[PDB]
Amino acid sequence: LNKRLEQIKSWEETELSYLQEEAELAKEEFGDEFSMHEFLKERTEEVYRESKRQVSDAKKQWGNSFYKSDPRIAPLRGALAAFNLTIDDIGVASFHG
Amino acid sequence: LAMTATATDKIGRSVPAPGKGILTTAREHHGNLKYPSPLLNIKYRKRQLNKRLEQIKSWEETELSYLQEEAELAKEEFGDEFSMHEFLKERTEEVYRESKRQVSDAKKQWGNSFYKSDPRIAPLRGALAAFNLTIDDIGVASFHG
Amino acid sequence: HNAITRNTMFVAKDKAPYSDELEQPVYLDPLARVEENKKKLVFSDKTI
Repeated sequence: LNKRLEQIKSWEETELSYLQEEAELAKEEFGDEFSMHEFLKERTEEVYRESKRQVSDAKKQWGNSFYKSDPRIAPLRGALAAFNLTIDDIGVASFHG
Repeated sequence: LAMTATATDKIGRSVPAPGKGILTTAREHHGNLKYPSPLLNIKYRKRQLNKRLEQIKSWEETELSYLQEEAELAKEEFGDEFSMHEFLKERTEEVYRESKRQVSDAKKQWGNSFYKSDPRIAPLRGALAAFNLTIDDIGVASFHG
Repeated sequence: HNAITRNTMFVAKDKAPYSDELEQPVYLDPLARVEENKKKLVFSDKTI
């Protein structure tokens, strides 16, 4: 997760850097009404939301839902291992009874 | 099945009274539309997905390379019963499944579910834009009627 | 404590947070958030 988050941070940086080059492209492709400030604001918000979703995806892949694909990790064991609890850590069973 | 949703209406005192609660399937923000959202554009998402897939391929290569150093670590930490072949086989299968999951998640983020977070992309528009269909591409509406 | 003393635990809502005019505009804006007004949490056209 740490290396993936480093990748996502680099991805933010490259996107924000590319945004200036994309603004010049849109500056000529949207007429004289183009606002540099407004374009940068909308697209920076978009980049921030996209990278937030990337970070959430990484945390869901490695923290929350790392056991969805793995068949050697049962749903119960994997759900507990999300919180770093073992099979032994279920103390009580509320039986239907 | 591109999209599906359920909804309630509002305060009321008439259960059989229908309402406009399902109108939220078309919800999006329209405060400032001076520029198109890049996420609705297919090729932008395609190049994002391509670079993510390149990253995942590099991740696979680095993991398979590291597996040799990890096996040597486990060779001393698991006794003389350690089998290099068996360790490599299980761990290679694990790396392959992890890589498949990363590829699937990248395709889910950029192809299938790129509109989960974006409030400027409605559920309907985003569901269609997954298949590169516009709002105009719904030809028929099967009304409750 | 107030609810137990006064039998006012359940307060039925007579009106939705949005008026009939702002019902669908709120439905169609995922960023529409209720705000406080006269101590009541209601939707206003300012946030739509």
